Amino acid sequence: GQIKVLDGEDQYYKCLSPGA
Amino acid sequence: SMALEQALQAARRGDLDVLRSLHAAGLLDSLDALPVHHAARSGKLHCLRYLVEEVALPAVSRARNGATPAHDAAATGYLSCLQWLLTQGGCRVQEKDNSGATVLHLAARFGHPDVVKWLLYQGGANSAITTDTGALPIHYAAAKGDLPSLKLLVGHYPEGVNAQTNNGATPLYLACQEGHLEVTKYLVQECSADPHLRAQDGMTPLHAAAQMGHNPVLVWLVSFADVSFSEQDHDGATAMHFAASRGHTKVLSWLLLHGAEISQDLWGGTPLHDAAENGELECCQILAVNGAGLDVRDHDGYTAADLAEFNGHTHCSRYLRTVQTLS
Repeated sequence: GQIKVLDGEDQYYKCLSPGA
Repeated sequence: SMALEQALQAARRGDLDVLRSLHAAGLLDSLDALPVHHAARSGKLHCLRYLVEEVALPAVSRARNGATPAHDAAATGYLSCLQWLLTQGGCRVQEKDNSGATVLHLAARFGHPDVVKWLLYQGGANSAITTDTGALPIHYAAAKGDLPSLKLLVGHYPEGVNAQTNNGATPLYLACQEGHLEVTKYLVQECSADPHLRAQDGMTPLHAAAQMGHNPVLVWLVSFADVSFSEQDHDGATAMHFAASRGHTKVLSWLLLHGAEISQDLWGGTPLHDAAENGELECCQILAVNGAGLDVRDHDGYTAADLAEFNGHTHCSRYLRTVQTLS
């Protein structure tokens, strides 16, 4: 089976804190 | 583009002095965000206010994905900047980005209980709204593991407790998949979350915990939540299949020590077939020592050593074939 995700691979919100 | 980089950095550092400098010089990115976006990004309320009121930059601009500055402030959790944007600023709390996410989704997605608590009770935010994937704010708080945010969301919108995303995940499924045990206990004990509500592929929250190796969650569920480790997905795969197939020796061993059987799925494959097919040597050995039948054939006629051989896993094949010629 696959893992269930809520969002796509877009990085706009993840790459908003200094975590990218 | 010298102006862009300086404005974005001064806005992000909190440098009011540079901002009023650029501005007075009449100088006021690749994702289409603005300095209002960068101010909101790390809670520089003074720079953000100056950016909108004094320099008249709109605060309703949308980045490529439809993120306005208020979405930015909610994701990063800077409540004071979000308040100013919604009240004085000109942002409206029901605004959606191009994925359907409002500021309350983001606030839940990145775990900021204060931003969530304000949005629900003073902000007018709707907690019944889904993104395009079908996610409620409660789905984000559970997946994030944010139990304070989740608590607020259960109280505000209790019908979300058993709601399913478009691919069938409940908040419990997501908590179990992500290994958040405190959230998992709270949904089951206190909110009567159904633990048998399956995703679209037939997986239960028990399988999600087994698949991702979250033994603490799996143990609680099996012991205290009326879930049996004989649970099966639509292919007859058990928690032990998912653990073996993804190399989770801890889950696999716990299952085997507390009595779970080593069974074939609907296709005749045992958790050893799955371990061998994915080249999980340690799981192959744990299963072999716990008496898995090495010569059991699936519906295609293959033993576990066969599948390991076909998928290039030579140490798995070597081991299983030699353990069998030992007998």
